[PDB]
Amino acid sequence: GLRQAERNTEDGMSLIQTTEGFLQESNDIIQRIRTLAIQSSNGIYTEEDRQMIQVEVSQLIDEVDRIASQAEFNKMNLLQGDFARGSRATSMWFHIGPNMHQRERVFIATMTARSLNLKGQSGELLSLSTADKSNDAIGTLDAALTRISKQRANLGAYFNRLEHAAKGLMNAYENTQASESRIRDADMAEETVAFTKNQILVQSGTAMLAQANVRPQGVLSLL
Amino acid sequence: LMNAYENTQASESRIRDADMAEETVAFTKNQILVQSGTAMLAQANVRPQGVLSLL
Repeated sequence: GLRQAERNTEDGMSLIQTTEGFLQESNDIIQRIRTLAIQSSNGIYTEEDRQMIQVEVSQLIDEVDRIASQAEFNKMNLLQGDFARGSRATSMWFHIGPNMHQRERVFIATMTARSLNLKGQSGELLSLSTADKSNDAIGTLDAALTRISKQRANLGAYFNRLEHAAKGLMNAYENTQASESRIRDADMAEETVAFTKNQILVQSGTAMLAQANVRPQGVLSLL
Repeated sequence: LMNAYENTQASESRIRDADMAEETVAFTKNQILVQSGTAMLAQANVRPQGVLSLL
């Protein structure tokens, strides 16, 4: 059971690594969008400049959407939040114990542009086409960055507790194997001397039988 | 994608790859086991010749 649990923990932490890898470039692109928007705050750029920068801005958000829709670890999507707080479709479980009841839950939130507030229900992305709306976009990206920080902190705690559990499982594995050796294993160092004692006694007894079997011929001399 | 590739091989490494120490120890244990078992069987084969001493 512990041998099962250790590899289950390993695959879970691999999943966690996949999630944080998917999170890193999203954080990078959000920071890039923030820098571009802050540059757009300058008043020396006319409206067509803001529109043409918004072209690649919209490209960046749709690329983030592509990342979210294409996230995959074990042929299962993760960034769409199938296992959020209010997840109704299904639930994650990490069987990290030798018994069926030892089951641990791990949750992941929705990482879509709607959840990142980059777009509304209609799907239209952040306008940013004017300096007045440029300041408004700052709060949205700050909220997105805070949400990403919360997600990375959650995954950090996840993998830290997971690796501590895996180390504990490995130690319990080795100690339990040592106990099994103490109980069931027969260190042949005593069995060899018992062997030799018995395998000397056997031929001593056979020799005694051999000398005993010659006794009856004595009466024949009386005849 | 390249970061995902790196993480994906990192994940794969713990399914099929081998960490040589924890099976070379098992192989050494099995080798000493087979040597001991062969020796014990060989010395066990000579048991019944003692019966012919009665004959």
